Amino acid sequence: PKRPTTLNLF
Amino acid sequence: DNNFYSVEIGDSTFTVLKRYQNLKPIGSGAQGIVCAAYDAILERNVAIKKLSRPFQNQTHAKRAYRELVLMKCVNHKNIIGLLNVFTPQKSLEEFQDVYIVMELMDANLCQVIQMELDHERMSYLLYQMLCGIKHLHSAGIIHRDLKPSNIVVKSDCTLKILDFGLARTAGTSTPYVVTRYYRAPEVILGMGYKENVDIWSVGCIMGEMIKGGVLFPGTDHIDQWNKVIEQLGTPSPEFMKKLQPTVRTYVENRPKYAGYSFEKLFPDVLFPADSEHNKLKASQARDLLSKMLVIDASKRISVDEALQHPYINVWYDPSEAEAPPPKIPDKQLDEREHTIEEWKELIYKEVMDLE
Repeated sequence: PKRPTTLNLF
Repeated sequence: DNNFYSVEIGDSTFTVLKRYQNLKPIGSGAQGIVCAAYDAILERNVAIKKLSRPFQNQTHAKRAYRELVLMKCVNHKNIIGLLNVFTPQKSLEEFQDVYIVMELMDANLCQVIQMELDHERMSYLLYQMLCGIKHLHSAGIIHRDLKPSNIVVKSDCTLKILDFGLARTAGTSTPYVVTRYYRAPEVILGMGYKENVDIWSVGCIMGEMIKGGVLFPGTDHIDQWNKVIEQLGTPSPEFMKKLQPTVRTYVENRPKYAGYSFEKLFPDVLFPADSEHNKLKASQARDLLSKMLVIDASKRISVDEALQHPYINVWYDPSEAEAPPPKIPDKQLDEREHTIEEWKELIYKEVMDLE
């Protein structure tokens, strides 16, 4: 279960 | 020619270090307008909160110095990072305006709540929220005022906390300080607060996140109450008899309620499809919400309970969960009153160290 490294604020 | 310079941002002036230019504004904090800027030197984006003559008031001065100190002694990768203080004036004589230079997060919750999240993302954001929260808690400090407009995230999915005018140890020891919606009943119906007040917010915030909109809205401070117990349900007699009589009279008078079950409160139709192996279940977040969105302040979850919790522990890193509390030099404590002027000193005093 990997921590996410992106977040989208499009 | 000297160390500074001014720019006319609307009906405001920023006089600030040449090293910082190109100021757009960005929002107001508890009591200062804040401005986005370029750091010439560091060659990197900053925030600058200016607080106009904060010493003008027992309100201002108190809840400003707080920030000062707090900001400084604070040390955790989930709080916004202070990068500079200053004042242009010559001395206590001349003194008035402070500036605070901080890191510039990409955005803030308001419009994270907007998109639909994968469990993991949602969870992570929460995760961190709490870890930061844990931080000041671990130092006796309570934020008192967490909201979308107070949480900031970075496009890698880092997340931090803001503004420390509000933060302190328990009480009561200040009426309509906190933001209407995320007011916890022990506040709504001013009974006095303890540190798992912060948990409540997290609930709404999370709720809001899942919900799409404010969890308990409410048109006026009083109408709030209803909204809470509409969805959550009329609290126990055992709760009641703790309220002040004056107040309870009314509360009891407010019509009885079952409230909904968290499931109907938050159906799946809102959640995303689920994880690989569980822990990240819809039921589980519900089960979180369930232990945070609790009308009773005393029958509520802790943060270390919130971090034990299944939906959260999946990312559990103790070097994030349990690093040292910050150190507050105890000459300062978030309560004691001072003079019309005594304050002006303290600040300039506290500013002069930092800069």
